[PDB]
Amino acid sequence: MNVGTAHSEVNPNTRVMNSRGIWLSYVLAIGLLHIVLLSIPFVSVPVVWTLTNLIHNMGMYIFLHTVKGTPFETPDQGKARLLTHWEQMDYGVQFTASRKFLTITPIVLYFLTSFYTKYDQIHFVLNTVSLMSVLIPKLPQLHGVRIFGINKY
Amino acid sequence: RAWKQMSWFYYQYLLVTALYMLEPWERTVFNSMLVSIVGMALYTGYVFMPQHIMAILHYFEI
Amino acid sequence: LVEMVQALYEAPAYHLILEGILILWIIRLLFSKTYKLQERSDLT
Amino acid sequence: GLYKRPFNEAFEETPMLVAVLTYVGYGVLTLFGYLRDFLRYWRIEKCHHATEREEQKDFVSLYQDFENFYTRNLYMRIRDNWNRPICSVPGARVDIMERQSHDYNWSFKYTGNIIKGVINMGSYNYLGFARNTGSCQEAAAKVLEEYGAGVCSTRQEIGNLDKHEELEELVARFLGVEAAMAYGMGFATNSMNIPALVGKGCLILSDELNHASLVLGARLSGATIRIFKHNNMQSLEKLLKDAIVYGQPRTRRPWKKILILVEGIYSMEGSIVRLPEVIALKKKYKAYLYLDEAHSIGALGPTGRGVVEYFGLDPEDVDVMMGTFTKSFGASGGYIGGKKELIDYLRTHSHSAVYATSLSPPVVEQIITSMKCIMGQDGTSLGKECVQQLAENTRYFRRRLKEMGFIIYGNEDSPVVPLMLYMPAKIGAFGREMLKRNIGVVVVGFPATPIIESRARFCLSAAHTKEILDTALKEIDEVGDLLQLKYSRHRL
Repeated sequence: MNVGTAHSEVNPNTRVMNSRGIWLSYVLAIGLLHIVLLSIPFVSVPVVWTLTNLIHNMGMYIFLHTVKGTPFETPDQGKARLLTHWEQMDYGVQFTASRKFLTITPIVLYFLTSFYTKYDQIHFVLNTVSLMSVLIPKLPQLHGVRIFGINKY
Repeated sequence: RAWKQMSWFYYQYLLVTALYMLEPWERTVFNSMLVSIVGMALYTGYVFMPQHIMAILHYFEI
Repeated sequence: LVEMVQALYEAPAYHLILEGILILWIIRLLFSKTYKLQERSDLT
Repeated sequence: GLYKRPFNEAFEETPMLVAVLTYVGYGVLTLFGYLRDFLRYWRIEKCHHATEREEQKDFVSLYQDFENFYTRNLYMRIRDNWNRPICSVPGARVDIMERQSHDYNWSFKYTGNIIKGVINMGSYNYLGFARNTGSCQEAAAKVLEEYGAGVCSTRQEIGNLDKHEELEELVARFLGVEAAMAYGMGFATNSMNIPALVGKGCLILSDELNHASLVLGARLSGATIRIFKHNNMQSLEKLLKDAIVYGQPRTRRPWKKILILVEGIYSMEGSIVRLPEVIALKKKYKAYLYLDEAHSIGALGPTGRGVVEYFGLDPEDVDVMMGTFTKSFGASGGYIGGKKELIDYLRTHSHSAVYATSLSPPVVEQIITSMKCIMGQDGTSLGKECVQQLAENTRYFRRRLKEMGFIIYGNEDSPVVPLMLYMPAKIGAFGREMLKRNIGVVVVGFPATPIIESRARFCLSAAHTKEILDTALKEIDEVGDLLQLKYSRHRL
């Protein structure tokens, strides 16, 4: 419904990651993706793990660092009309439990997929490129800056 | 009796998965994808994993 | 644990160095107790 | 501050499995919404909506598409639970015009039949003054015959009448404060009087769940706004200490003023403000108090005077007491009560006093008659029976629903009962099922609330008899069995 009916906060999008059971749901979604990837018959284990890493990282990048704004009308007159979700999170507070969790989890996934890929160099470079693509925007310095003016408006 | 119970369980499935508010073709798409994934998983589990769970199911049936 | 140690020893040097610096980064985030707000204002 | 009576409230936490399933449902809805947006963009499926005129195709687009996402994909699916028209007085039973949609709620067609005798749990008449036959109706009819309907000028201009002065003095007597002023809209009261009191250089401490009118009034003024947690006295005290100690943000200077905006009863949450603690804190830290009393001016109190009587406090302690006649008295309008100097400054420097048309004569007559009946000027036994029946109904309904296994928010005294649904599909399911059984309820979803709690609000009334409550309770029990809405672990 309309924003402000049961809560005075102008931008609810900044609290969705601080809710109850959201972290458990995130981990369960990763696990379900891994299971449905293992379900494929003709794909080997290291390929499955690198696909898990790549798909999770791509989806995370798309949702956190690509889509900007809010999916609903907001009564602060579009203050966050250009900010992405990672920038909207917690009203710009750079370190928080949710931000720490979201930054840590791809690194743990990278460690697991490096162990299960037997440290192959091709998988190493693929997973490292993906991990950098996810971890670079999380830097506090890289806040509100668009390289070469891409996705600015 | 049992048909009513199964219809109730399907209703609960619709409520939980939010399929209740979708249109029929969206329900068809979601159900087809779900059954395809379950069938593929069963095929993989039978082909590769040993039938130890099948032995447990047979023991439970007996 | 011994098998894990052997598997780690099977890894190249640069990969292990990258994993170590990543672990150090994780420690830095975990112990980054300062909650900076990312703002800057000056008088007129 | 100390309480003369126990202060009981309960906000049970969400079960973890319920939260996980809620997130599953929201994710499914978001994915299918993205799919539908993709289909509509490529014209694969014809769009059933209005578009800009052909002569303005080269203009910048009026709206942003993404802002309408939840409107196109979530709100439109369950759109039929809202905006239900009625063709009768909003009493204990209401008549609802029936409508159907053939394109999934994108357009509604009106059938000739009319649903009759729907038990009303959505209207706001707490004391049951919404009647088409009575003494108030006759007084309003006489004043309509004499004065006409509506005034065509402003209070500072020729538009000030004697009825308005009578209403203001009667309101001042009813509240117990020295003086009061009356306006023609509850929203406008806040939006047009908060900017007058404070300005640039002052601080406003606003609760987490304030109404949109209070927030808009605070934004219109140039003051600084800081928000504390709902009914968290520790957070309020911490904010007060930090504000007094550290001064203004950029150029550290003492604050010109500190104003605390609070409400009597919070409608959606169902809780009552901890007034003794707020009063003690404002006395200790020298702050001013603005008390929105729209939902409690008739519901609460032994004689229905509001929260200040409910806690047995002194009305002179609250700097500004605002209120609304819409909820309890059955007529539109609003008021602000306080000391004489405040009322004079408001009469001189209020936006609605200078630029806005004043109240209507039949409305003020209805308010006067209702409030005289409440305070017992007519001498009839009515006016106390209403309050007693409202209290009994609230206690009975809340106890019966809590012992059925449901999760309920708020105090045991508030006549507003938020039942908890927790899932997006169960919102529409509950609305449709309850309408199918002749009960009218109000359901609130995600963007209005936090994500995990979506709810249904029951508004009790003094006009609800015992048989009506029993029928509603048995239907609610049946629906809760059907939809598995009994999440409570403590009692079931």
